[PDB]
Amino acid sequence: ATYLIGDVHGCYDELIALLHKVEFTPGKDTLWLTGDLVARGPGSLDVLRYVKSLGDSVRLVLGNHDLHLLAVFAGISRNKPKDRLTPLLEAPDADELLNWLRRQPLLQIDEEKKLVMAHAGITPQWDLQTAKECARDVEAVLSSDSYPFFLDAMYGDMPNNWSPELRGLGRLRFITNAFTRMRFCFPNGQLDMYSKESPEEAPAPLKPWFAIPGPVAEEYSIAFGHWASLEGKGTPEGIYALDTGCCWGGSLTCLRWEDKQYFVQPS
Amino acid sequence: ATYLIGDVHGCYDELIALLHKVEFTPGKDTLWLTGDLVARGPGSLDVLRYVKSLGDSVRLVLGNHDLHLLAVFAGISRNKPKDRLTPLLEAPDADELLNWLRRQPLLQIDEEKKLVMAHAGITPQWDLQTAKECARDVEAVLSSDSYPFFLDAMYGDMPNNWSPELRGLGRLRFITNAFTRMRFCFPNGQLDMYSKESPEEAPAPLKPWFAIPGPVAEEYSIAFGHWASLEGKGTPEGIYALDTGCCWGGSLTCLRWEDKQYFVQPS
Ligand SMILES: [Mn+2]
Ligand SMILES: [Mn+2]
Ligand SMILES: [Mn+2]
Ligand SMILES: [Mn+2]
Repeated sequence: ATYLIGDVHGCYDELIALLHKVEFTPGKDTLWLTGDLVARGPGSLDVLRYVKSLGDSVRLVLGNHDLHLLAVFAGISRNKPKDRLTPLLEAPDADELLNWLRRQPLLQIDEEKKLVMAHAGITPQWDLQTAKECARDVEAVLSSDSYPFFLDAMYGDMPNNWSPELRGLGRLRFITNAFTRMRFCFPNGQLDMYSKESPEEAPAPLKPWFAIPGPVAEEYSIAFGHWASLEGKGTPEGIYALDTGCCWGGSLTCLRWEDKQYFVQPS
Repeated sequence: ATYLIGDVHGCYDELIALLHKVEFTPGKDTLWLTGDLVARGPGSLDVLRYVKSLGDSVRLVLGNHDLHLLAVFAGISRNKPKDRLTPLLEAPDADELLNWLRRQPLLQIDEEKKLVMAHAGITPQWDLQTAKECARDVEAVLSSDSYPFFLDAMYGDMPNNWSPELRGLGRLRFITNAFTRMRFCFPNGQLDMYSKESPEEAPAPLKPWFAIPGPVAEEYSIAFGHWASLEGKGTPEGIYALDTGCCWGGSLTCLRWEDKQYFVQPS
């Protein structure tokens, strides 16, 4: 009755296959999506269409490729035709779908399941309180008339440490990086924005973020998925890596929460 | 014989393998290298040591990563763990190596072979004479005691039109970007610093620099290799894309000039 899927990437067929396999019913059931919905992969259009028709029985979280799509939709970036976003960008429907997308959250918290989902996870460097305020802030900009201006501003790499003093372009850059593109941390809670590899191929000082004990990880389960490289692997208890790289010829993974049962759809 | 090899990203093994395969002999042969000796692969240190030892038998042009390396060495830019430069930087002969690196050219001309090498190529906006001057001008800076000020200055993505009017900070950045970061242009030889994907799967007006008729290409053969996603293919007669992305899953490519024969070393 509660399912958390992981990076769909325009894999509409696979999504609906999994959803049918568990007999998902919008009435009784609820879907958490890790949210790299629209990438490398054919039916990005159908995914967005479907997901949006779920309404309240979907709890989405925005990811790097979702943000990128919005960037191209608003002319901040160029479409890379190999993303296969064109069908969706092309039409009748685009404004409807994309205005909806931008209004979607970056954080999802369920107090009773003691569960937290973000796309990349939660930096050791911040507590839930901070994570909550940072999600609200970026969400506010994304939901605004001036969203194209954020998207453009969001693009940097070079505040690496959270540091409550932080403000302006630096502050939002960091938060966007923490939520939507985080994998490796330096031994302290820093951010590496360049290596995308299985934990034990990573160069010298880089540990995976979840391997650095943090305040949220000691009261809450974390679910996430954008780190395809690690294949939902050597994560400690309470940490669920749902991105098993469906679009890369890997697989789409569903987890039934209440009984912690895994279901798997190949490509 | 004359050999020309593309980006040797710290892939020493492959380089020696490929050089044995042609029985490269520093006595009677000469090696042209494309730049980016030092990026992602495991053995930048050995790559640097070897090529330096070739003296006049080697014929180098600096790439973006060699400059970045320089920048890290001078404490101008932060070191990226992914680059794997530590063994090089920590080496007892680090100073000798890098101080030699600074000294290397950005442009190589041979009149008898009618051949011209630069890391990314030659702007359609440059005639040979200008390309010569700009190369000389940056080399003099790199060569000098005050080179870390330059390395700090190269940073912008733009002035992106050449103009003899250009002076100071703006002049050095353009020419640096033209030699070492160029890929796409506008119908009038203007530099795009943002699309790093292949010509076939790209945005509109932007045509690969070499697609646009220029004074040098009309009179000279051009060898380069920065454009890795170019995958070596789709070039006009007279232009030679040697970067096949060795540190990636790609391969190291060697061209003998007398012969226009290719020898390829997988990674
Ligand atoms: Mn992602
Ligand atoms: Mn993804
Ligand atoms: Mn390179
Ligand atoms: Mn390069």
